[PDB]
Amino acid sequence: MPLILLPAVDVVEGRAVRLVQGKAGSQTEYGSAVDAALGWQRDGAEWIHLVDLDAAFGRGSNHELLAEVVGKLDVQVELSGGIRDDESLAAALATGCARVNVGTAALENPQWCARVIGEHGDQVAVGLDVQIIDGEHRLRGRGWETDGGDLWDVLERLDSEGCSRFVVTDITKDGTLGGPNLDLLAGVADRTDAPVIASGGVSSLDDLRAIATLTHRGVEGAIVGKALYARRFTLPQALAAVRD
Ligand SMILES: NC(=O)c1ncn([C@@H]2O[C@H](COP(=O)(O)O)[C@@H](O)[C@H]2O)c1NCNCC(O)[C@H](O)[C@H](O)COP(=O)(O)O
Repeated sequence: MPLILLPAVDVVEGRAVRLVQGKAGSQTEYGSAVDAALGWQRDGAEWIHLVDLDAAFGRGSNHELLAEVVGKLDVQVELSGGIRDDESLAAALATGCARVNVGTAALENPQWCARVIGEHGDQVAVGLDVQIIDGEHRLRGRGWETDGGDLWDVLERLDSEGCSRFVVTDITKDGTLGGPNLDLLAGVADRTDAPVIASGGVSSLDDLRAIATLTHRGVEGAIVGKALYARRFTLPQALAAVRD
C-alpha cells in the first residue's frame, strides 16, 4: 500500500500559515484555512492534517472555524491542537473528523492519555514532537516550549498502552525544507507495531520517495506543509511520486 499523503493546514487566526521551526518571527501566510483545505481536496488529497496552532500555543482557539472546515470537506480529517481533556477531546470528535492527535497531554497526563487510548482506539493518535541534542532524543510539549521526557521510554509506554498510531516530527526539520529525518522515522517505526505518520522537513518529490521506502517498516503516511504552500511541487506530482 502506498505512502498516504496528508497536506497540512496549520491555522492561526483563521489563516493557513507556516513557520520555520515553530518560531513566531518566521510566519508565512497563505490565505484562509477553508480555502487551503478545499484547495488540497480539489487537488486529490485523501486526508487533511488540520491543526489549531493558536490552541497548541495556548493563546486562543479556532475551533468553530475548524468545525466548519471538517463539515465542508468530503475527505478525511486528522484534527489536532489543544486536545488535552475530556471536553476538548469530545469537541474535536464532534466535528465529525476521522481522527485526532494528542501531544502535550501524553507528556503531562499519561494516565488520562492511556484511558483515552483505551476507549477511543483508532480515533486517537499521539503526536511525538522530537528534539535531538547530542544524540539525546527528547519530546517537546506546549508548542515545543516544554521538555516532555525521553522519546524511547515514552514511546514504549504508549505502545504498551495500545496507542493506535504515532505522528512523528523532528522539530529541527519542521518548516525548513531541509529534508525529513529518515533515521528518526525508522527508529520509531522499528520500536512499535503501530503505524507511524512522518511530519516535517519534506522539501522535494525525492524526499517523499525516500519516506516511501520506509512504508514496509511501518511508515504509513507523510504530512506535507511548506513544500506544498511554497510550490516546490504539486499534489498530483506527489501522489504519483509515491507510486513510482
Ligand atoms: N511549534 C509548532 O509548530 C507546534 N506546536 C504544537 N504543534 C502541534 O500541536 C498539536 C497538538 O497540540 P497539543 O500539544 O496536544 O495541545 C500537534 O499536532 C503538534 O505537532 C505544532 N505544530 C503543528 N503543526 C505541525 C506541522 O508542522 C505541519 O502539520 C506540517 O507537518 C509542517 O511540516 P513542514 O512544513 O516542514 O512540511
